[PDB]
Amino acid sequence: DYWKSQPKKFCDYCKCWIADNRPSVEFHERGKNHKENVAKRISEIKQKSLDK
Amino acid sequence: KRELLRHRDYKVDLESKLGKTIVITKTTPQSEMGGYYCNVCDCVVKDSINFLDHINGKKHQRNLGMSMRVERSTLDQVKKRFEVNKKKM
Amino acid sequence: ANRTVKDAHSIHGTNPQYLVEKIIRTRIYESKYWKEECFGLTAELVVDKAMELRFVGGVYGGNIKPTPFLCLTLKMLQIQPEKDIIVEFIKNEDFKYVRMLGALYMRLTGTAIDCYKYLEPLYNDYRKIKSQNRNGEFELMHVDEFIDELLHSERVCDIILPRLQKRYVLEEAEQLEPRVSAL
Amino acid sequence: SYMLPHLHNGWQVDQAILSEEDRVVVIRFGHDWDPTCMKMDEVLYSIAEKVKNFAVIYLVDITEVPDFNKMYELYDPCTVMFFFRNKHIMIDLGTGNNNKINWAMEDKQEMVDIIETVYRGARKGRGLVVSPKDYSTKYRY
Amino acid sequence: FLGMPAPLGYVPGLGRGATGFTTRSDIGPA
Amino acid sequence: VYAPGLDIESSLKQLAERRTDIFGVEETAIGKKIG
Amino acid sequence: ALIGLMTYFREAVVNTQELLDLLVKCENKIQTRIKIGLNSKMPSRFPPVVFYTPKELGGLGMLSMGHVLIPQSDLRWSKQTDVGITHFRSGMSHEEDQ
Amino acid sequence: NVNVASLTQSEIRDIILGMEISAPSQQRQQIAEIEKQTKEQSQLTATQTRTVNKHGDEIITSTTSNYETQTFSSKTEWRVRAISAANLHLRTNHIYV
Amino acid sequence: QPVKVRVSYQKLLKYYVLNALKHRPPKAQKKRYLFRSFKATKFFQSTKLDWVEVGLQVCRQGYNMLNLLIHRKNLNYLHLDYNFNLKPVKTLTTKERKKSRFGNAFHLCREVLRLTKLVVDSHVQYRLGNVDAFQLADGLQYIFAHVGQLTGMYRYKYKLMRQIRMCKDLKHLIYYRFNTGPVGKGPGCGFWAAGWRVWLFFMRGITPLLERWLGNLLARQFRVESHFD
Amino acid sequence: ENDEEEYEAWKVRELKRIKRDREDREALEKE
Amino acid sequence: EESMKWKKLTNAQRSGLNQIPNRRFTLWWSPTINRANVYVGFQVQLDLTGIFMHGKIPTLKISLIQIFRAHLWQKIHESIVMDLCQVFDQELDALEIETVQKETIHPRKSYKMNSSCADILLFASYKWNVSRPSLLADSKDVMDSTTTQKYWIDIQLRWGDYDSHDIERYARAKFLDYTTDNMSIYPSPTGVLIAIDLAYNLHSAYGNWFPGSKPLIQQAMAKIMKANPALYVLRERIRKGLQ
RNA sequence: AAGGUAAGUAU
RNA sequence: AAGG
Ligand SMILES: O=P(O)(O)O[C@H]1[C@@H](OP(=O)(O)O)[C@@H](OP(=O)(O)O)[C@@H](OP(=O)(O)O)[C@@H](OP(=O)(O)O)[C@H]1OP(=O)(O)O
Repeated sequence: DYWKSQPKKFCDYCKCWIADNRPSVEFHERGKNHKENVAKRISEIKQKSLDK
Repeated sequence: KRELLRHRDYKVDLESKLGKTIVITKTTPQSEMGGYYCNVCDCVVKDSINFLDHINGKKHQRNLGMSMRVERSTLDQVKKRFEVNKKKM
Repeated sequence: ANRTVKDAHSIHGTNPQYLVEKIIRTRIYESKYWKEECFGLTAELVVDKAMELRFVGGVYGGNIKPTPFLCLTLKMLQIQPEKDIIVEFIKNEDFKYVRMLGALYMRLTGTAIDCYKYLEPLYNDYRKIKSQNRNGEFELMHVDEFIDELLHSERVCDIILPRLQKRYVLEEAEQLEPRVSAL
Repeated sequence: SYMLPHLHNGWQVDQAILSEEDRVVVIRFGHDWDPTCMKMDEVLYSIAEKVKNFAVIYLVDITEVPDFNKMYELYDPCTVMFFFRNKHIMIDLGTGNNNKINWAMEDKQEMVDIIETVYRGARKGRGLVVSPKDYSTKYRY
Repeated sequence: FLGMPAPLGYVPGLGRGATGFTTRSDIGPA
Repeated sequence: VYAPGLDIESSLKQLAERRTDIFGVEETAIGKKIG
Repeated sequence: ALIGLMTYFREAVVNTQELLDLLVKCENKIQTRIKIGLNSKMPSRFPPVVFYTPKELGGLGMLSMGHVLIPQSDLRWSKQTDVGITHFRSGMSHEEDQ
Repeated sequence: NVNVASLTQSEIRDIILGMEISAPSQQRQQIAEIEKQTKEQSQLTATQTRTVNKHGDEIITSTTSNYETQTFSSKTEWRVRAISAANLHLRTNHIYV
Repeated sequence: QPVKVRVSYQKLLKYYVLNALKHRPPKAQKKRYLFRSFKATKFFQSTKLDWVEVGLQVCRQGYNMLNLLIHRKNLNYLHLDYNFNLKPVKTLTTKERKKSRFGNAFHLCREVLRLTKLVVDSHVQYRLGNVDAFQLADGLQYIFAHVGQLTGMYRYKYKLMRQIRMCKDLKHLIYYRFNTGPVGKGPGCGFWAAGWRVWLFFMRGITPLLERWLGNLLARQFRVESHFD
Repeated sequence: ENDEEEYEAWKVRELKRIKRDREDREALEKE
Repeated sequence: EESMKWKKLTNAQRSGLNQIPNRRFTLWWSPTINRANVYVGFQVQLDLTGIFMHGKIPTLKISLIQIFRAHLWQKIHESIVMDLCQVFDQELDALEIETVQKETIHPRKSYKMNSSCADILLFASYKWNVSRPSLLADSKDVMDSTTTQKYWIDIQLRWGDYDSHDIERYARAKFLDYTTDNMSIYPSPTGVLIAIDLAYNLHSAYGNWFPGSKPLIQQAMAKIMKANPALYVLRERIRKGLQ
């Protein structure tokens, strides 16, 4: 009767929590939103570096 | 420049790949993944009903340079359609 | 699409498609036949699909599944055909199902005058047809029986037909000639 | 009721929700003059120091700040909502509304336990936590 | 920050990506 | 954790404005501020 | 509490009609407490077997000072044998509710 | 049929003592697979089947979850019969003429 | 006479006595007329119509108002039929059936409109020639004597058990004063005045509550001994 | 064969339609 | 539960830990509380499971989630189907089966109680003689109704409550509903539907039968129920939850 | 009429 | 991915 919580992964780019297994992680990463967030993060990193 | 809606002259092979198994890897793009895919709208749909909804959607017709408006038919062409259909059989 | 065409006018003070119950309309809109062969249909395309009809009926099965006849009826309600188009559907002689579809549309949207002017002359047809029951079973009836149900039964093919002024009431005011049967 | 910090516009509420990354943002939506809100605010004031390690409490006037009335259905005399890392953490209180505490509590330990449960569940990455106590009844005998 | 005024043209709903909820239909201005 | 002193005073002033069953001379409803 | 009361007033309860109504009311109150602890909505009918079964068999070991009927629909059970499945009932010959 | 080099210190102690590291049975091996979540389950295979939705509409769906995907290698399947017919000359040497 | 009609007599007398005791003289007021002020504004016009036509118009307008209320949060999975029965178009999910929740006021208004639809439909059936005048009267009497069966008003306001019980008592009184002598049991009693009065007196008191609820919902905007410390 | 059976069925349907018309007229005649 | 009784815990932690006795009590009597006769209302089907909740019984729902973790329902259905596949493979010549095919199905096929498809497809070398539909226990088969060359087998799992745990009635209703509706599609009209009551360990089968199918499948299903691995996992999980 | 919403990520 |  002991409750074992399934591991959860937090996607920093999308700021969302997903299940920590290969299927869910790969489905999230393959999605359009994750790719858009990754590209936006890269652009923001470049902009911050240039501003600094 | 949105052309009026037209009927699909071709049937959709919803049941073409029944029973088949498709192997998908990380490298495989959306083109060859399992389910239904439309290049016109570049999307993947894993249902027959949802694929029918998609190909009947506004965005899919818009990507075809088309509009959801259906032209109002005329009497002469309806009568000619009757005549040609009667002649065919 | 799914909505009524812009140029269409209201029928019986409501939307033309609203003559069918919202339950049945929702079931038809979600049917495979409607999404596949009824995405875009003009009068020509409706004529093309009408001849492929093999039976007349409403919905069947435990879950509400519409027949192609009901889907075509709802499509013609959606995209309004002119009255002469309905008459040409009725005037058809080779195909019984196209004439029945036209008669059903005339009963649904036509005036009480039209329901007797254009559908009563169809009593001369006695061609055998197949009708699908609500249990999915098929039964044989005739064209005249379907016309009689259209003119006298409140619900035909799982559709509550609009009210008709009774034939004797129409005859008394003498705006419609009394029906003279062939026999 | 008056010793707690107040937020005077919707932008302040958004910033307060956004600012705290490691603490639960407990925000009470209502009016300082409403007796139910007075009870709830007294309860929150009694626990404000205790839960300051993992919770921060703010009060918002829904007439001065009406920017969340339609959004959060703030049409009750008192309402307490929980946010953690810019996410509204729902709680299964057993009242049928899992989004807020729309009544006034009387036990400090009750509210502290609810705050702790929300904090733990939100840290684990959950959008809904189950309250340690059910509120389908008032336990009045 | 407390005391600071709201910037002009700021919507307190979508400014932080907040999502609302509906418990019932008899509550709320349509 | 608690509000500053001037903020406490302002909050109490708002409460007194909106609570005429406790403060003021004339007594309006519990939530009203006109009187 | 109930046996402390009853073993004390063993002979005096029966003539005390106000106590009989109080015992039933309190028993129903605690049964309602258990029921609402189980689910929020009240059951239309809740079997006494879950309450009055001895704790050894998994029940609550409840003691009763009231008139509680057990529906005959709650006295039937079935077990699967090799030849088939056989149905059994308790209190046969169509007796009244136990 | 194991190498002594790969045995760990705890395994060596168990061997020296009477502790028995018994191989799990075929039933026990199946139980462990069912009891535990699939190891690093990879949905590398998509299967399309004819199903119905929650509203009773026949639908063709492509699914990748690795459930109801076990293959039954029957004695009639040609893959098994191919290796069965391999080395068939064994039955040829011994005959009942 | 049977026990039920005697209890009917006693309950009617109880209602009469309670009304007599609880009577208070009307409070003095300035004469303000709602319909006269309707005429003052430009939004209302006056005409003369047959009562059946106005009944159909009011039924349609109430149906439209309820449909506007139902599809307020774009809840497209709830369908209101023309007999004022709220039914789902599909098999609703749990969240769907939770968000499709209406208060007791909405359902009370729906059942009130359902009663009006029943009355207007009976009158229309009389006007269409489908039913006789005696049949129309008997149907109207059955409507008011069986509001608890035809409509579910008591579910959303249990105080209507008073009106329902009063209607049952009046039905017993009129039937046992009516089905006497050569006249036996069965349909055809008519004499629907009593239940009609009862339900109109219910409406004169239920009107302000529904007015307030509808006004709040349709608008653009939606002691010492306890907290003395 | 098939044509004769179809003609018989059509005649039966016509007789039924005549009977239905007579019944419809008699409905107003009696009332 | 014993170890945490003597550890430093907050009030919320201890309050959460006092519910395990209540969870054990609720799941012990679950076939009685979780009834449509007891809790009149709509049913909600538990996700990943064939269990219907007749009311929000979170004390029972939480403990039912543990028992059917790691897709236990799907694994049980798959194991039973596979075992029947081996059973029919071992009897190819005696039963005149030309091939035994395990049909490809939806991953959630065991979950869908609205309709179902065939699980195992049997092909005959020559046309079989098919009996009228009858229960698994029944032995009076005329065995002369019709003939067929394709035979299908349907495996149904259910979690019966106290009132509804007649597995024979369930099998009869499921066979007469799925084979006569417009939702369930089957390769051939003739086939058998096998229903398993996981909450009561009752098994039955209703449908047509070809010569030798019923006598084999009787002890086949008996042995499957006695010694299934996934069924054993379910039994052990229930025992551990019940202590 | 309720106290019977899993929280999601994808399309 | 589709609906107003
Ligand atoms: O309210 P009750 O006195 O029980 O009336 C019911 C019944 O009513 P229901 O349809 O609600 O069951 C009929 O009354 P009406 O519906 O006709 O008003 C019937 O009346 P008749 O047979 O006289 O037409 C008869 O009432 P009565 O006692 O006057 O015969 C009968 O009563 P019982 O149920 O007591 O037989």
